[PDB]
Amino acid sequence: MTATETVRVRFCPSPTGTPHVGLVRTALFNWAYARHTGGTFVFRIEDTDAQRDSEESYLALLDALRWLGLDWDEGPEVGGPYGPYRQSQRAEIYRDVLARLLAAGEAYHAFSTPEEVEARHVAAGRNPKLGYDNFDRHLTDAQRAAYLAEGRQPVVRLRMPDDDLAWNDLVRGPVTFAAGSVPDFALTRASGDPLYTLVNPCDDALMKITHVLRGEDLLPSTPRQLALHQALIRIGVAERIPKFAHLPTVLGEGTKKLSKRDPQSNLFAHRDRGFIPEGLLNYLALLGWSIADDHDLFGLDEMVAAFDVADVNSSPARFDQKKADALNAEHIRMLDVGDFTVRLRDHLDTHGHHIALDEAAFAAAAELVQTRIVVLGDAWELLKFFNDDQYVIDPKAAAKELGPDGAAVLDAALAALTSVTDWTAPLIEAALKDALIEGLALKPRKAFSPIRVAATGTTVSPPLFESLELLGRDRSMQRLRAARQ
Ligand SMILES: [Cl-]
Repeated sequence: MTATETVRVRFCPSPTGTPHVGLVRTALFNWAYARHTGGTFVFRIEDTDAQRDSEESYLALLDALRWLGLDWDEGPEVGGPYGPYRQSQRAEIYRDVLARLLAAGEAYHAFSTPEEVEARHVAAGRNPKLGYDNFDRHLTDAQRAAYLAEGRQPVVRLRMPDDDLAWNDLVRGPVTFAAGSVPDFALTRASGDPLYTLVNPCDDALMKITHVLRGEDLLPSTPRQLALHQALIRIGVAERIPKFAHLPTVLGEGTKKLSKRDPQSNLFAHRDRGFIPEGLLNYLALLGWSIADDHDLFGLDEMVAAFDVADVNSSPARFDQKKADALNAEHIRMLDVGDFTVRLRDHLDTHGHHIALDEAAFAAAAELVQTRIVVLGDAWELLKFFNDDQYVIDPKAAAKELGPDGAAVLDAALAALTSVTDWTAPLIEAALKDALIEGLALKPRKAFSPIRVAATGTTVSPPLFESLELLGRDRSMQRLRAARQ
């Protein structure tokens, strides 16, 4: 349908707070569409507010993308032809643009106070809650000269065109704002500082962005942006207006956007719990898109191959922790055991949940639990019984399994285990089955539950015999002996 589009897309977050999963969804959609089409992914930091902005947040945005495996073609660290890529560094570019806009009559200096606007609404019998009145379009040279001579500091406003402001949204379809409905808008504050309304569309133009893919909560900015892009083409600064694609807002439990105050929106809360990049990328891909109607499990290469903005839906995109957890668990199970073992060791070690097993033993234990967890952190509760200072016999398990009958099972197993020549899972198994099954004719649940509770503290544990092997003879014997009291 048919030539591949020529694509330059951006991810343009503000460095305020922690990396919001809606915003990371938007990064991924941009990245996937670039990679699908052989296009360029531009990373721009929109840091024009010193009050809210922080270097901690900047570094965390870089870390978020790198951890997720989403590399950028132009942006911080890497550079590129249209830099610098932090807006805090492009002050001189914005001043030039403003100057050019002002000299073409695309933009003008405006001196009204909000109170003078309100008073003009009242005299004309207009709703005084309405906005800017375009009064300053029509200032005489003398009146303009006269405001400056009084020390008025103007703002720069853009002169809106007279026609409709409309585009065909790649996700939302046709959108139109009527001729005259949008007041001439401020591109600066009275200090001269440029506002989002200048810097965002200006850098999209200057960085030659072809497709703007962003959350649909920003849709209302688009007409103002269209106006500015048009002005920038007239003054020879840009060439083409980008296409726009507005992505479904990521919701929490109701109709409301998932909040930045809500810990579920924090990418790194998921990290800390033990999401892996492959899990979380798969999940975030499902927040407005879908590889197939018959399955939702996929990797990044599969997404790159399949992803087109034409297939983004505008249906409600609700964040569902259960689904995210389920996909993470599938992705965990897809890892090669060596990869998984290294990731799991590092996760536990770096969250002060060291497991008291040597490297090869821990690998063996990791192998045993790869199919039992939804997130890496869950392995602590499953494996901490290897740590003598964490082991505790659950009192309900004890009451049920460590009665006189179970006590009797331990007596037999303990004598069984002394005959085990080498302390390995098969010989442990054989000794205990010889004694408890072949010998005492016990039902397996009856033969083994007391030994599992004794050795692990609980009625559910990793494979019992393997677990006994890794605990070692001395520890296993000690626990079994104590369990009978
Ligand atoms: Cl969102």
